[PDB]
Amino acid sequence: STDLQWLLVRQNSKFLQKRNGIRLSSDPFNNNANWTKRHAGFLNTKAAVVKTKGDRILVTTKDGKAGNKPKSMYKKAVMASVVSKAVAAVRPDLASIASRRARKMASTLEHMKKVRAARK
Amino acid sequence: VKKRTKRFTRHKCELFPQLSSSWRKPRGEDSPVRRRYKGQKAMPNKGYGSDRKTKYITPSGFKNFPIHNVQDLYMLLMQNRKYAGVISHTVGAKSRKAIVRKAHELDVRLING
Amino acid sequence: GVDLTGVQKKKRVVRHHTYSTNPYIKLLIKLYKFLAQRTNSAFNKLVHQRLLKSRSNRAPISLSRIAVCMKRKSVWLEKGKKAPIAVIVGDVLDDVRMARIPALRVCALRFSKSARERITGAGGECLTFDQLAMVAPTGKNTFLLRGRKSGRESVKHFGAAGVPGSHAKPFTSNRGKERQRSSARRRAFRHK
Amino acid sequence: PTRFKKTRHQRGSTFCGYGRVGKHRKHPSGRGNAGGQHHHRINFDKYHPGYFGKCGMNHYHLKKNPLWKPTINLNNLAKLIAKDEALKAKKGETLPVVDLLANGYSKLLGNGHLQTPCIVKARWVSKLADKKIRKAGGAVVLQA
Amino acid sequence: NHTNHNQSRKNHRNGIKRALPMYLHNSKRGSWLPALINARRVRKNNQKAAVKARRERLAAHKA
Amino acid sequence: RLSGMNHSAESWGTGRAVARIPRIGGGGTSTSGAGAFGNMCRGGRMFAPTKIFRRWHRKINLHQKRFAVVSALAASSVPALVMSRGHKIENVAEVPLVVEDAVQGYEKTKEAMAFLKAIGAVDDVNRVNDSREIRAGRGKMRNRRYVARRGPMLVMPDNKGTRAFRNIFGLDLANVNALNLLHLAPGGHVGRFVVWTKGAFEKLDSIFGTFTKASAVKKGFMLPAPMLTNTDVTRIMQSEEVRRVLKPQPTNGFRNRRLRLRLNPFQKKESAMVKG
Amino acid sequence: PKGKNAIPHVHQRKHWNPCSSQKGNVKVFLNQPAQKLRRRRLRLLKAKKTFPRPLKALRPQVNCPTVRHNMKKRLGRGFTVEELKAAGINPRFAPTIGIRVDR
RNA sequence: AACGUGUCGCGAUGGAUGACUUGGCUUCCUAUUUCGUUGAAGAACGCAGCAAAGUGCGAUAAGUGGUAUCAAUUGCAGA
RNA sequence: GGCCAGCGAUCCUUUGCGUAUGAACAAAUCAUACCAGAGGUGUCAGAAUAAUUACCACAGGGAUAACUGGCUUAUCCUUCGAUGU
RNA sequence: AGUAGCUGGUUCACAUCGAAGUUUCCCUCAGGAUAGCUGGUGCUUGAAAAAGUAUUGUGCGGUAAAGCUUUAAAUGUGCAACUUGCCAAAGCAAGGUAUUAAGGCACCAAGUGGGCCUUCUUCGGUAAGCGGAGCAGGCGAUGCGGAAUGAACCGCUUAGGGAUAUGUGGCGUCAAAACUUAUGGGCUCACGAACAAUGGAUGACGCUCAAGCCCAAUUAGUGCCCAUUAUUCCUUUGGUAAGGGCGAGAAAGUGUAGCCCUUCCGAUGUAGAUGUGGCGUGGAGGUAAGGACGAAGCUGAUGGCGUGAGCCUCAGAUGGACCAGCCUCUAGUGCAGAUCU
RNA sequence: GCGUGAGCGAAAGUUUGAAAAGCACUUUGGAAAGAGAGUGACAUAGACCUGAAGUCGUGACAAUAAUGGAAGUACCUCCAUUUCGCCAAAACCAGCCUCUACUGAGCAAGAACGAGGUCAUGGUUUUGGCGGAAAUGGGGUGCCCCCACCCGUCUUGAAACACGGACCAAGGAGUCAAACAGACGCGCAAGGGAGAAGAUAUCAGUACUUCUCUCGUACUGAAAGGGAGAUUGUGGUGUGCACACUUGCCCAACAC
Ligand SMILES: [Mg+2]
Ligand SMILES: [Mg+2]
Ligand SMILES: [Mg+2]
Ligand SMILES: [Mg+2]
Ligand SMILES: [Mg+2]
Ligand SMILES: [Mg+2]
Ligand SMILES: [Mg+2]
Ligand SMILES: [Mg+2]
Ligand SMILES: [Mg+2]
Ligand SMILES: [Mg+2]
Ligand SMILES: [Mg+2]
Ligand SMILES: [Mg+2]
Ligand SMILES: [Mg+2]
Ligand SMILES: [Mg+2]
Ligand SMILES: [Mg+2]
Ligand SMILES: [Mg+2]
Ligand SMILES: [Mg+2]
Ligand SMILES: [Mg+2]
Ligand SMILES: [Mg+2]
Ligand SMILES: [Mg+2]
Ligand SMILES: [Mg+2]
Ligand SMILES: [Mg+2]
Ligand SMILES: [Mg+2]
Ligand SMILES: [Mg+2]
Ligand SMILES: [Mg+2]
Ligand SMILES: [Mg+2]
Repeated sequence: STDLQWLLVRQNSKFLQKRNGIRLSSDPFNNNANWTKRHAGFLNTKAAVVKTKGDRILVTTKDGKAGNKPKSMYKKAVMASVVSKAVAAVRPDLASIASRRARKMASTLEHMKKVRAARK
Repeated sequence: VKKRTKRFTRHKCELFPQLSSSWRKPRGEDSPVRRRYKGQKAMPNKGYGSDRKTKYITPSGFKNFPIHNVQDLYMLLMQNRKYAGVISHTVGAKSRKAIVRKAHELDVRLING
Repeated sequence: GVDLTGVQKKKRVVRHHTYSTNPYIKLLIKLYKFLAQRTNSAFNKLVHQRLLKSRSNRAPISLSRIAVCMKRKSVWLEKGKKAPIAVIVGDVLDDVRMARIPALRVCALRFSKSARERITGAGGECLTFDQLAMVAPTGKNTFLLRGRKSGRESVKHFGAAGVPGSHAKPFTSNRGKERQRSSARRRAFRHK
Repeated sequence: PTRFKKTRHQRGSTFCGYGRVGKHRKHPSGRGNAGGQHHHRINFDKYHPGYFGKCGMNHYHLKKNPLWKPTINLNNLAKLIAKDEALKAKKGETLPVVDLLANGYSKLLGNGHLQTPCIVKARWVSKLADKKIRKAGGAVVLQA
Repeated sequence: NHTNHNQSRKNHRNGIKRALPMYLHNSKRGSWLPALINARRVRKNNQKAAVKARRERLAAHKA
Repeated sequence: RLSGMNHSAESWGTGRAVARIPRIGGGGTSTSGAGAFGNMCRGGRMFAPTKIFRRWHRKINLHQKRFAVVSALAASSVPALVMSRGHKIENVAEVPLVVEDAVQGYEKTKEAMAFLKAIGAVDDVNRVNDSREIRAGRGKMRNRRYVARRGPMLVMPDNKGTRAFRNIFGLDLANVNALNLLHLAPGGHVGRFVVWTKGAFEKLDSIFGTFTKASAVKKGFMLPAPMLTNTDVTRIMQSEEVRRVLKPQPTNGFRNRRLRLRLNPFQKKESAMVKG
Repeated sequence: PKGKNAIPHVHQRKHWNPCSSQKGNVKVFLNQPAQKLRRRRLRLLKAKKTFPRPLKALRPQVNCPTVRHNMKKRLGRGFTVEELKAAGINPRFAPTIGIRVDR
């Protein structure tokens, strides 16, 4: 189970980034890069992420139904509480953060269009 | 607002060029410093611990977090008001061009950009 | 600026975390730490602290000694009361000296392959603390037990042998080396 | 592991736990068990009381192979009998037979409550074992 | 030198431990024997009636 | 055996304004009068000279050695642990990745390279080829000059499979009949990526046995029983069977007016009494 | 010897150790594995060399000596002349056909 | 003021450090493996076009001869 | 036993006492053992021990003399990796 | 590499606790062993067998004083709150149906085993900064404040700081405070202010209706100053302490950059013990990453972070090619001191 | 190299560079050398990688027992951060603090009103000042006032007229083995474990196993020797978690 796995990868894993004594996750699927069981979605039976996808917000999801078939264990879906509505569809507790990342993904996307355009 | 801003220097580092300024706890019964006579240097102790919610916080207000490449920046994407990437000293000026125009696009702070 | 005289001597030394490296103890402490705090039950508070003990202080129990202590407990139970679960925070070991045992329902960290088979040969369940929590979240008619540790050969060495009251076992690779004439010996008995 | 020695902890604390006074020497008393009858007398007498002296008859050139008589109690004969074979052993019926030399035992001490009969087959027996073993309806048969 | 200084201090650190309670190491043994032997005869009979008593309670409890 | 000590040396005694360390004798040389033998001196002895009879090797109980190979295979069945330890498993069709038996029939190496892309393993083999560099530190002048990351461990049914998969760097090969915990858990961390062959996989309980059935090769070995029948404690704690049993400003009180009026409700009825 | 510790009898009061002063008396087994191969190579090197012939010659089933072991039935060291006679083999012929003899 | 003190910038003296390592140490192995009155090991003295040392050699003297190999040796010269 | 002090390990010897061992077997002898006393360690919880060194030596000691100041009227506080009578 | 009960040295930090110089024994007296003291680990359960204290009740005592070797203190000190013998016999006997405070037990182990001073009591000594004890407290191991100065006197004992208020000691200057206060009393003319010889010591000056002494005081017949102390506030750390909770965060958690918050108590410390998701070094198994757009190394009014060991960044108008992170393994791993090399 | 000798016995990295391309030529000098020039990517790479400390020279600068602590301030800051927010001041609320009765004029005596103080107390802003620079912080240097006995050491006692101590760099000291023990981790458990060795597959490793052996489950006696259940089950009793039931059973554990 995940209770056991997390207690295995907790002291070390590819994803733990214990730098300067600070501990952030390199995990693709973590939302706030906080090395926590709530978030370590690579580990969780179910998981949700709200990364950008070329201007578009992307909301990768991982219902457990796929089980252990990594090639297809994760299911993307491109797309502001609506994204949170999708993420809660799989992980209800992740949603409050999944909304707030999903926003900050938007301000980043707006901020960089301002920056990428200003780089001209 | 720090307890002590001074280093806790080793006793008599100033007389002996070889001694590093780095702290060693004094020993010897007769050490003026461990017997803690009032005119002497101080020793570090738990009481000089910094306030614990302002601890590790650089004057920028960010906690520094080491960064080595452009992928690390996303470790700070969602907590960019809490952590500030400090790019490692040995990343190339090459790669730093890439970390920096990307640390700009993401709104993450960098200590040495 | 305070009398502290006799305060430090009253400080107790207790384990507050397991030294066990075993992941499962830690999922098992994770449970009963929770369950001990979130329930009013004193059973969860015992299973939780014992679970934090040394494997020294978690002595194994004979299945022989469960069958004894259990029937001795259950024989008095009023008819239509099923017997208590026999929880132990330790290993449960088979006993050759008791070939046939009652359909016990023992619950322990670990079972010998012999204990587990004799336990199920009697038709008794050999359940873990996981479903102990799921069947007796509270220590409801659990019968928490401990394995013995006085007969442990380490404690046979406690004290001196040469001191008159004592029957400590001297440390010796050579049994015949410190053997002694009846005349020369410490007095066996002595009042405290 | 050198990491874990308290050698490594007290790097910096000048006397490595041996004391500023009363300095860590060499052999502050003698080598080994020196003064077992002198300045360590209180020590051997407290802890190793029988240590000095002689107690009995000598046995020049002891041969332990001839002396080899390992024992199994009645209470432990389930260790040898197959649990499957041992399943039904009425005293008046057929019994599991248990050669003890095969299993490495020589005498048969008659300890606890045997109750399942067996025809134990062993070199030696206790006064109480052959009695108990019979009262259970089993039988020791002497072998060598 | 024989000063007894710092001794009652060093002794009251862990207190003067008070003596063992009478209900503990209450061995007889070196007691005037003839009484001691009759006591065994009674205590052994207490045991046969204690066990005989529990045998009663169970038979009574089969009801 | 006799380094640092290969000199004639004697302390010059005391009364010569010199430390009593032994001094190399003779003359006409730089080393004459030089201190000798002590660990502190040049050319002198090391503190505790290293011995050939250090405990170099270890015993491990045959059972723990087995408990471990079991636990590290079971740890490779779990994709979170296996991607956790470093492997790029994102293209992998499934974990455990068992694969057709004729994968060991390959002769040419690029027959095998075609195979690795098929099962998606090549991204974790690229992980290795790229991970290869000159070792940091001294180890490089000690025949350890190149370090590279562990990649997928193909596990053949038997010895006949290897050839094409030799040389194909970053692809370790393994034999089911001699699985090595040094390879199953590189770094001592469980979770390696293993490409089981179908033949190597089907006989993997013939080797290690069941919880209920002994290994056919490892004697009376039998898989150790879980300490927990239900290894996710958090699901129990949140279970309805378990939820049912759960247990469901002034300082100065004398002079502060509101504080005193609170401690002593009658105080205002008393203060009214005070007027006059 | 301060404390309950068993009286130690560590027989190492001879100069077994190798230092500047002594060539020690030490037998490490660092070549144990290499030897295991050497023998293993050499037995295989030998069986190849004498293909038809059995790797090890016929040996008697003998009783073990004392009461501790008389129950045990170890491999012996060559047959009795009376055994070889009764089997009809010739005792000086027997070794040439791989049967161990023991006068 | 001067000297002297001190900070900093350069520079000298010094040779740490770091990187390097055709060396050591240790382990293991292999074999058609064990010197000499048929002059051994050791020691001496010598031999190169310029050669002191080291190496190689022994008045056939940095080699003669056999074999393979090849186009070099190389400071200069020389074939 | 004569109140209360009047006495002593291990090893060994020795004496007693009631069977045990001398291990291929057996008896006798011898020896050993168990067991209980005795012989003694008075340095009395128990090595078996003469001087000398100014020819001397080493490790230390100001734990300790002379000396050197102090105190007192001898102490041993400073100093024995040296404070010149 | 003889041995050394002796001498000298024995290298990171921090946190948690923290001694002994005494008992018995030893050809022991510069050393051991032993016990005590101390740490660690627990165990066991929670007014269990709590108490350096009284009260009450009940014993004990023969020192001071007394007395002429006897009565007798005070301080103490103990304690308490059916079956089977005896009898002549079944009745007796025996075993059975005030304040405060978490108690006890085990294990392993260190240092220590030169103590010193003082209080009071003594003993020896002509006396001593003398030898010996009893008691307790101290120094040792401990500062801080005060006595001008002082190891042990006085007060107070100690995390990093601020306010407040004090303690001993002061309030003429030195020196904070009576900007030399009193609308207080006496006394005093020359000295006066707890524990023979380098010139010179109420601490110095100086003071004299005192700035001295005794007494009392506090604005006057209508106080002030100074502590590492107290109290309070902030912060830290520890608690094997008490609870609550589970724009970014909300981790079921000993320990980290601590899951979060709340409250409470503690904090010194030599020898010593222990802890530490404590620091740091060479190497290894892993992982992750970096480097000719410049690795290591080195330099540094390069700042930043951390109580700290230290880490990090900046800058080299340094270098020229290797290498940091993280978990695991390892060790020839950390140096101002050895008349060290 | 040393010693009559037996014997002792070093230091030394040619690690310039990719290559010698190893500075021709001009110029001064008797020369060594210097100034140019040249090579090379670099010659502060020059016969030499790096290039520390300490020491020294020099320039500039601040300055006037040492060091040191505390706190400021002066000046400087190739530093950090912040601002285009920083310094202030006032207010409000809370907190906090300070500033009759009896008696025969006194106390051993109680509050009230009023006012003040304060953010190094909490919350509420307001208002101004400053804004290539400002601002806070750090750093450096000096000063001021104040505090402050050289460290290590054995020792009751060290600033000692006690020992060791000129500087710096590199090195330097609880190690390895083994036998026990306790504790802690792991494995299995009335068993545990192998060792030597073998057999195999592929690499002194891993995997595998026979047979044994070993510690343990039984102890005791000098020894011959003997060798432990109770009246389908805790030997009893006392005290004893948990649970059960409104006392039972008591685990362990101690005691008897
Ligand atoms: Mg037992
Ligand atoms: Mg210390
Ligand atoms: Mg120690
Ligand atoms: Mg000692
Ligand atoms: Mg001493
Ligand atoms: Mg013997
Ligand atoms: Mg003494
Ligand atoms: Mg050397
Ligand atoms: Mg050398
Ligand atoms: Mg030559
Ligand atoms: Mg004596
Ligand atoms: Mg003296
Ligand atoms: Mg010393
Ligand atoms: Mg303390
Ligand atoms: Mg001494
Ligand atoms: Mg009298
Ligand atoms: Mg009198
Ligand atoms: Mg003072
Ligand atoms: Mg003043
Ligand atoms: Mg402390
Ligand atoms: Mg090394
Ligand atoms: Mg500087
Ligand atoms: Mg070292
Ligand atoms: Mg250079
Ligand atoms: Mg002295
Ligand atoms: Mg036993």
